[PDB]
Amino acid sequence: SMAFLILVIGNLHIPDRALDIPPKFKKLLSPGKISQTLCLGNLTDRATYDYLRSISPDLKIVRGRMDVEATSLPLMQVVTHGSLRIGFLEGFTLVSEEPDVLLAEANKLDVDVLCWAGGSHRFECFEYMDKFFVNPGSATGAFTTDWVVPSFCLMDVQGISLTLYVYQLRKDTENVAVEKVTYTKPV
Amino acid sequence: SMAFLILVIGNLHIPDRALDIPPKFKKLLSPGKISQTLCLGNLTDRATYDYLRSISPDLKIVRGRMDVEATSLPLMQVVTHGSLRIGFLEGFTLVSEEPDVLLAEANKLDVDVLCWAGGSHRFECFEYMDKFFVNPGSATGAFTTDWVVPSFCLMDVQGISLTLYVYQLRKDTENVAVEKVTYTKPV
Amino acid sequence: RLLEDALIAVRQQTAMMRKFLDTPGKLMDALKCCSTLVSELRTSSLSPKQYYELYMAVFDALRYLSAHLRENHPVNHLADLYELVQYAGNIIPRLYLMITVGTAYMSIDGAPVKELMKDMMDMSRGVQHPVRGLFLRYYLSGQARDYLPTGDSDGPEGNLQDSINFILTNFVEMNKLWVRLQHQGHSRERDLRTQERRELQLLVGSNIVRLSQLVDLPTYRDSILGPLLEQIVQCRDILAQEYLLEVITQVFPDEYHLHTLDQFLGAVSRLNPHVNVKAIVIGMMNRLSDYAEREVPLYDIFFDQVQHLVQAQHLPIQDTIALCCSLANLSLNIYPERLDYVDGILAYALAKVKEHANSADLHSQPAQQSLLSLLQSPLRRYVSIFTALSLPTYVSLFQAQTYPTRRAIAGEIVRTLLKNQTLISTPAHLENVLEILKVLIKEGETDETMEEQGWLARLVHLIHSDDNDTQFRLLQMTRKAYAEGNERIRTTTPPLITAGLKLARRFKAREHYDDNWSSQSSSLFKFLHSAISTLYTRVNGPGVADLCLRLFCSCGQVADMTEFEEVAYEFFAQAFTVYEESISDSKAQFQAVCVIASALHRTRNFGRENYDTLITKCAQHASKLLRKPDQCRAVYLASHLWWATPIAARGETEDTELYRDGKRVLECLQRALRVADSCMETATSIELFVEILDRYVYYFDQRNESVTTKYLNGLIELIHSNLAGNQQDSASVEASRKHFIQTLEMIQ
Amino acid sequence: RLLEDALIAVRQQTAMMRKFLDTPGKLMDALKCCSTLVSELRTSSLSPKQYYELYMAVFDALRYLSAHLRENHPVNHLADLYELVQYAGNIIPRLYLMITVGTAYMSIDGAPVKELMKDMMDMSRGVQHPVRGLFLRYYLSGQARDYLPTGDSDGPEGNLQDSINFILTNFVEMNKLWVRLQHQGHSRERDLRTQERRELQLLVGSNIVRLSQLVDLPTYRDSILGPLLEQIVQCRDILAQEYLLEVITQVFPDEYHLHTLDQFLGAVSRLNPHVNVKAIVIGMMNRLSDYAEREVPLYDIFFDQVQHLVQAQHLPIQDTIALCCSLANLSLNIYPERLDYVDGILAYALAKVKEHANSADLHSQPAQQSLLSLLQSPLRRYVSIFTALSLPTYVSLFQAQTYPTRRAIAGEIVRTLLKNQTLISTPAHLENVLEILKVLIKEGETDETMEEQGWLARLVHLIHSDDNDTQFRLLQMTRKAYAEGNERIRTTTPPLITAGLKLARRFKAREHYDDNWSSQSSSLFKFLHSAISTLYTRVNGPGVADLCLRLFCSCGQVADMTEFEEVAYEFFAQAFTVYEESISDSKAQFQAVCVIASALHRTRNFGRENYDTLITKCAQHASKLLRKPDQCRAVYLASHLWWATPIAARGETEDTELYRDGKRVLECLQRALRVADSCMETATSIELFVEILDRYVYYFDQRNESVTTKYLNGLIELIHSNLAGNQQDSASVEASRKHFIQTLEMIQ
Repeated sequence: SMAFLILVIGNLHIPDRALDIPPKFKKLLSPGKISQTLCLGNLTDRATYDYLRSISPDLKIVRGRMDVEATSLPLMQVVTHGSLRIGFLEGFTLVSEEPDVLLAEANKLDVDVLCWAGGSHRFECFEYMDKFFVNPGSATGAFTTDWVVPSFCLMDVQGISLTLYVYQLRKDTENVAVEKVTYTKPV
Repeated sequence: SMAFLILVIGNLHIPDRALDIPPKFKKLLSPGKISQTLCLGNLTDRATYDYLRSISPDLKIVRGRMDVEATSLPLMQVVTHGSLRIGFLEGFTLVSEEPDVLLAEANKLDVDVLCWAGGSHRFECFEYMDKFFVNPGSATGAFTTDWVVPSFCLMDVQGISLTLYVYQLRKDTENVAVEKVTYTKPV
Repeated sequence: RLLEDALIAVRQQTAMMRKFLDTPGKLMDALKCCSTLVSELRTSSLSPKQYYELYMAVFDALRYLSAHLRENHPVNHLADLYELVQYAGNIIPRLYLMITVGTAYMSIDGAPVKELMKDMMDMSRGVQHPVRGLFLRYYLSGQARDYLPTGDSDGPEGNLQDSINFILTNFVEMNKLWVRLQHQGHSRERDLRTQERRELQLLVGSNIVRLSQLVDLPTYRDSILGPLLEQIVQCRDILAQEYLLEVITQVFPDEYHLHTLDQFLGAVSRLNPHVNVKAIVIGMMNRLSDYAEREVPLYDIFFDQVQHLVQAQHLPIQDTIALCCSLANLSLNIYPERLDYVDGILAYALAKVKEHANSADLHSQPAQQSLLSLLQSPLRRYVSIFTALSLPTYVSLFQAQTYPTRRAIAGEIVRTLLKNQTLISTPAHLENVLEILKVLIKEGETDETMEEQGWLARLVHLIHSDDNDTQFRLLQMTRKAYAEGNERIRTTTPPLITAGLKLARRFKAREHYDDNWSSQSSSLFKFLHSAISTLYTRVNGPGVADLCLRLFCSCGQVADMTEFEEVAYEFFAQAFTVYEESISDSKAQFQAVCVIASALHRTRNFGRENYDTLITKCAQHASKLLRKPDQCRAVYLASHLWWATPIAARGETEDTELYRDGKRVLECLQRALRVADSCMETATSIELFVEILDRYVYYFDQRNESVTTKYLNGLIELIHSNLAGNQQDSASVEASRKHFIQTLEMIQ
Repeated sequence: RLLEDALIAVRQQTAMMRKFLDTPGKLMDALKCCSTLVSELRTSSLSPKQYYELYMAVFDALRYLSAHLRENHPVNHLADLYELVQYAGNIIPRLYLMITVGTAYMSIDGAPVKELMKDMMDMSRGVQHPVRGLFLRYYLSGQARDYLPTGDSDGPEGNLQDSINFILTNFVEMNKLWVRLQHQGHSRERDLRTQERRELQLLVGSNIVRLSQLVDLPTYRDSILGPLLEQIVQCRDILAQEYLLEVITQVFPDEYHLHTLDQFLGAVSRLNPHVNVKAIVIGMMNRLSDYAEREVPLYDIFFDQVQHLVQAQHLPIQDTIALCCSLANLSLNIYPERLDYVDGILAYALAKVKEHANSADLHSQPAQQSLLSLLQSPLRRYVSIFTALSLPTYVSLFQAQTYPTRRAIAGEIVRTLLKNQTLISTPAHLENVLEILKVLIKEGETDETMEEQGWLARLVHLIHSDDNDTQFRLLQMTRKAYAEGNERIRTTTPPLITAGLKLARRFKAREHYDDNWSSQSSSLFKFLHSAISTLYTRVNGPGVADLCLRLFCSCGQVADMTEFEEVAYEFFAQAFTVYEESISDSKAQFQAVCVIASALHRTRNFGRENYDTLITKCAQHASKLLRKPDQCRAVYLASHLWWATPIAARGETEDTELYRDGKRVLECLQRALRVADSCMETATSIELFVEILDRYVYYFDQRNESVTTKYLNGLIELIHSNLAGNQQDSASVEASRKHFIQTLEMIQ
C-alpha cells in the first residue's frame, strides 16, 4: 500500500505562539511524499493557509479558536482507511482530558480512532476501556501551557493496524530522532 | 434675572404612574419664560424630554431608577454659576438621608447644592455643618420616591446666593403659591 | 356679423320709437315703429346671448312704449280691436298690437285682465314654434307682472286659480322652448344651445319669483302645492327637474314647507336618474339644516324617502354615504336627546344599508370619504361622549370601517375621551374599549409610539377613575385585554404594575368593614405575581428585565408595608431568584442590587426570623458581585443589614434608634478594608479609604459600640503617612486632602 | 548581382591560377593572372558586403597562393617588375604585383621584409583610394602575421620595433579609411557607410590581435601610449576607440593595462559627451571586476577620474546612475574590505549625486533600476551585510528614494531580512528597523501582505533573539514604533503579546536573583496594558476584538505562570468586560466562554477573593445565554470546586487532589435539564440524556457519593423507555443506544 501516511502535525499557533517548523522537518514536508496531510486548525495566518495549499495534497480540518473568518470550516472530519471511523481534534471542547469523556463525545460523533493535540501538550498513548488514546504534544514543538518536541507521526493505517514513525528534532545541538510505534485497533 | 429660572420640579412617575400635568403648570411651564431649566430626570418617557428641551435650551437630564434604555447617561453631574457649584445625582448610595453621607458625597463633588430622589417626598430644611439641606421635590409632590411639597422655585443663582422662591400648587383644590424662602451659601 | 346690423337697426328703431312716443296722437305710429322694432329680433338669427341683449334692449324700449301707452290710449279703450285683429291672415303685427292693447287694458281695466290673458294663451296653441311664443309671452308677462289675478283678488275677476293658470301656462311655455333649446339651431351645437338654455332659464325662474310674492301656507297647500308637485313630476326632464326645482326650493319660504315636505320628497324620489339628484336632495337637506341648527317622524319618514330613492334610483354607494353624512348631521341636530332613534336609523339601519353596499376597495374612492365623514358626524356632533359610549354596535361598524379609517376614527374617539377625565367603565363600556384596543394594537421610529404610549398611559390611569370595588374584576378583564401578544405590551406592562400596586393599598383600606381584604388581598398578590412572572416570562427582554425586577420589588415592598409578610417573604424570595436569573451587567448588577437593598430598606414590621435570613442572603449576593472598586462600594452599603440603619432596621425597642449590629458591621468593614488593600489602584483605593474613614467616624458620632479609636488612629495615621509619603500629584489627591480635613473637623 | 558575376569570374580566374601554380614552370602567366585578378580588386563595383565576400573568397584562395609562394618563389629572386611596368599613371596593378613579390620574399627570408614594407608604405602616397589601402594593409597584416618578427628581434630589417611599426602604421591608415569609409562617397550613404565601418572594424583589430604575442609592458606602454592615443584624439570616433579599447582590454596581460589604465584614463578623460564613454567605462570596469573579485587607491584614482569625467561629461539620470551602480560593483570587486571608502562612495559620492541629481520622480528612467541594483549590490554582494548594516551612511541613504522606489527597496530589504535569522543585537538593528518601518507603511485586501505581515512575523520573531533586560526597552521601540494608525495591527499584535509574555519568562529566569523583577514585572504589566489599549484604541475592526480578548486571557495565564499573578486577576475581569463590549455573535461567545472556562480551569493558584469569586462569575457567564445544548455543554464543563476531576489537578489546595464540584453544580445541571425539557425535539433530548449519563457514571466511578446507583439505574431505564416508548426513530437514536450499552459496560 504505502498510500496514507497519517502524520499528526498540529499545534500550529502561527503566528499565535509559533511561526515556523524547524528547517529539516519543514522540508521533510515536501509534496509527493504523502498525498495525505493532517492539519488540525488554528493555523492561523492566511499565509499559513496559502503555504499549506501549496504544500498539502490533503485538506481535512477541525474548527479552531484563533480563527476569525473561516469559521465555516468544520468542527471535525471523519476519515476511513480500510474500515475505520476516525476522529481527530485538539482537545479544547472538553474541560479535561478524561479519555472516557473523550470517547463519549467520540460516540456522539461515531468514530473509533481518537487523536487530538490539546492544552497540556504531551505525547502519551495507551488503551483504557477498550479504546486507544492518541496525543503527541505540540506537533510544532512549541512551548506548552504546562509547567516541546515537534511530534508528527508516520501513522501507517490500513485495515485496523497503525505503525507510527515519529520524527523528533530534540537538541542535545539539535538531533533528528525517529521512534517507531505500532498499534493495531481492536476491531 | 429670569435668565436663571432654576427649578426643581416634575417627577410624576410618567407614563407609568401618572397621566400628565394639568393645564395649570403646563401653561405655567410653557415655552417663553424659562431660559435655564433644571432637570430631575426619571421622566420616564421621551415626549416629556422633548417638551422639557422645549422649555429651555439649558437642562440637565439624568438617568433614574426607572431609567433603563439609555444605559449611558450617568447619574451625577455638577455645574457652577460664579462661586456656586451645583452638584446633583440620584442618591442610590444612600441607605438613609444621613447628613454625614450627604455632606461627604457633596465633598466628593465639592458642592453645596442638594438634588436627588430618595424614597418618600418629604421636605425639611435647616443648617448644620456649613451646608444647607434642600429637597428637590416633585411637580406637585407625587407619591413616595424621594426623601410632599409641590417643588418649584424661581431661583436665580448669584455668587453664593440662590433666590429660592418657595412656590407650591397646594390642594384645598390645587392652587398656585407665591412665597420665598431664600438661602445663600455660607463661605 | 349680421347680428351687429340687427343691433344698429334696433338702435335706430328705438330712436324713432322715442320720437313717436314724445309726440302724443302719433302713438299709433309709435306702435307701428314698435312692431318694426320687435320684427328685428323676431328672427332666430339672433343668438340667445345677443338675442337676449336685443330682447332687454327692446324690453326697456317697450317699457317706455307701455308707459306712454297707459298715458294716452286707455283714456277710454280701443273698441274690441282684440277680435278685429284676431282673424286677419297677417298674424305677427296683429299679435303684437293685441298684446300692447291688452297691456293698456290691464293697466286701465282690472276686471277683464284674465279674459284677455286666457284668450291670448288659447290663440297661442295654434302656433307650434316655441321661440316667438316664449319671447312674446315673456313680454306679455313682464306687462302682466304687476297685476296677476291672484290671492289679492278675493273672488272678483281673478283668484288663486287665475294666477295659477297665468303663471303655469307661462311656465310650461318657458319649459317648452327651454327643452327645445337643447335642440335649437344646429344639431352639433348641443353644448352651445344648452348654454343658451342656461342663460335663458332665469326668465323661466321669474315665474317662480312671482309665485313667491303670493299666499301663505294654507291656500298654497290647497290650490298650488298640488299643481306645484304636479308640474315637478310632469317635466320629466333632467335639466328641467334640476334647475327648476332648485329654484323652487331656494325661493319659497318654510311656512309652506311646514307640512308640504314628505309628499314632495317622494315625488322627487322618482325622477330622472341622469339628474344629480344627490346634490339637489342635499340642498333640500340644507334647507332642513336651516331648520334644525336653530336652537311626526320626519327623521324616520325622511329616511324612508332616502331608502325609496335608493330603490327608485340607482345610487352609487359614495353618493349614498355622503347623503348619510348630511342625514346624520341633521339628525344629531334633531335628536341628541333620546338619540336611540337616531342611532337606530344610522347604525342599525343606515350603517346596515352600508354593509349591504359591499363596497369595493375604498380609500381613494370618495365612498370612503363619505364613509369617514358620516362616521365622525355623530362623533364631532357629540358634546358628551357617553352618547358614543352608549353606542355598542359600532364595534361591528369598526369592522365595517376600513383599515386606515379604523385607525383615524379610533385615535379620534380615544383622545377625545382622553383630553379630560373619563368615567367608570360599565361592563359594556369595558368590552367596548377592549374591542377598540384589540383592534388597535391587537389585532395586528416611535413617531406614533405605535401608537398607544400616552394612550395606554391614560388608559391605565383612568382605570383608577372607575369604581373602587369592581376595579379588581376590571384588572382581570384588562389583563385579559392585556393579551395583546408576546411582543406588544413589552414596556407598557409597568402601567398594569401600577394598577395592581395602587389597588393593593386601596383595597387594604377596607379592613374595618370586610375581612376579605386579607383573603382577596392574597388573591390579588397571586394575580399580580402571575402578571409579573408573565413579564419575566417575557424572558425575550434583552437583559432588560430590571423593570420586572423593580416591579416585583415595588410589589413585595408594599406587601410588607401592607404587612403581608407571608407572600412578602415569598415574593422577595422570588426577587432573589429572578435577580440571580437576571443579575447581568456590572454597572447594572450594581444598581439592581441597590434596588434590592431599598426593597429591604423600606420595611418596618417584617418578622425577624425571615429578616435575618434575608440579611444573610443579601450579604451573600452582595459578595456575589464582581469588580473591585464598585465591589467595596457594595460592601460599605451592605453593612446596613446590621447597623443603626435603615428604616428596615429601625426598632422602637432601640430607643427610637435602629437595629445597630455594629459588630458585624465592623466585620464587613475589615473585609472591605482588606479588599481595598488589593484593588491595585492607588488613588481610587485612597479615596475609598477616605470613605471608610467617613463610615467609621459617623459611627463614632453615631456611637457604634464597636468603633475603636485605635482603628481610628491606625487608619488615619496610615493614610496621613501615605498622602504625605507616596501620593502622586493629581486633583483627586487634593479632594482627598480637603475632605480628610473635613473628616478631621468632624472627629469631635 | 554584380557580386555573383564578379565571384564567378574571379573563381574561374583562381581556377586557371591553380592550373598555373599546381603545375610549376608557369610563373609568368601565374603572376599575370594574379595581377589581373587584383585588377578586379581595384574595381570597387562590389558593395562593401559583396566586396567583403569576394575578398574572403580571394583571401582563402590567396592563402593557397602564399603556399605556392613558400613552395616555389624561395628559389632565386624576382627583379624589379614594379619599376619595369611603371609606365602607366595607375598604381594598384604594379602595386599588387610587387606586393606578391614581397609576400614571396617574406615567405622565404625574414630580412627583406621591412625594406619592401616601407617601400609599399612610401609609394602608397599615390593611392588616394582609402578603401583599397585598408584592404591591402589588412592583407599584408594577415599575411605578415606569420612573418612579423618578435622577441627574436636581432637587428635585420623587421623586428619587434619594426614589426610593431609596420603593424601600427597599417593599423592607423586602415583606421583612416575606417573613418573616411563612414563618409567617403555620397553624403546620404552615411548609413551604409557606418555599416561598412562596423563590418570592417575586426579587419583592423586583427592588428592588435597580432599585437597580442608582442612587446612587454615597458615596450608596450612606450610604443602604444603615444601613437594610437594620438590616432584616437585625431579621429574622435565613438566606435573606433570603443572597439580599440575592447581589443586592448583583451589583448595584453593586464598587468600592462591597469598599471597604464590609470594614466590611460588620465589621457582619455578628453572624451566628447556625444561619444559613448559609458560603454568604454563599463567594459573597463568589467576587466577590473573579473580582475579583482575573481578569487594605487584605484578607489581614489579611478573614482576621481570618473568624477572628472561625469564632471567633464554631462550625464543625465541614466548614464550617471548606470556608471554609479557600475562603480558600486567595481568597488565591491576591488575594495570589498576597504569599506570606509565604499561608504564614502555611498555618502559623499553617491548620496551627493542622488540629491545633486535634481531629477524628478523617475521610474520609466531605468536609472532607478540601476540605483536599486546599486543599493542592493553590497546587499546582494556580502554574505555579511550586517557589517554594512552597522553603517547608517549605508542605510540613511534611504530617504533619498521615492514612494515607488521606497517600497521597492522595502521588498528587497524584507527579502534580505527574511532569508536570514537574527543574532545578538545592540540597539543598532533598532535604528535600522525604525528606518524600515517608517519606510514600511509610514508615511501614509493587502494583496501581498506586502510583505509586512510575513515580514512583521519574522521581524518580531528575530526580535526574540534579543535578551531580556534590553528586550523591554526595545519592546517599547517595537510597540510605539507601531504608532502608524488603525487598520494594520490586527495583522500584528498576537506576536507582540507573545513577545512581551515570554519576555516575562526570560525575565523570570532571574527571580531567584532579583526582587526588582517584581518591579521590572510591573514595567511589563504596564507595557502590556500599553499595547492592550493600544489595540483597544482600535475598536473599528470586525472580529479582531475577540482576539485581544483571548490575548488578554493569554497574558493573564502568563502572569499566573510568572507567579506574580497579582494583576492577571484584573486582566481576567476586564476580559469579561471587553466581552460585554464585544457581544454580537452566538457561536463566537460559545467558543469564547469555552476558552474562558478552559483557562480558568487551568488556574488554581489564586486566593478565594479570586478563586471562588471568579468561579461564580463564570457560572454567571454560562447562565447568561440564549440557546440550550451548547449551554448545558459548557455548564457541566464548569463543575470544579469539590470532587474528583481532573488528573491535571495536581493541587495542594485539596492535597494533590481534584475538585469536580459535585452538588451545587449538579443542581445547576438539573436546572439546565428542566430548561431543556422546554425544547420539544428528539435529537437534542437524545444528546441531553447522553451527557447526563456520561457525567453520572463520571461521578459514580470517580467515587462521588450523592450520585447513587439508584438514580442512575432508574434514569437510564427511564431514558431507554421514553426513548423507545414515545420517541421516533433516527440513526442518532441507535448510535446513542450503542453509546448507552457501552456506558453500561463502563458502569463497573
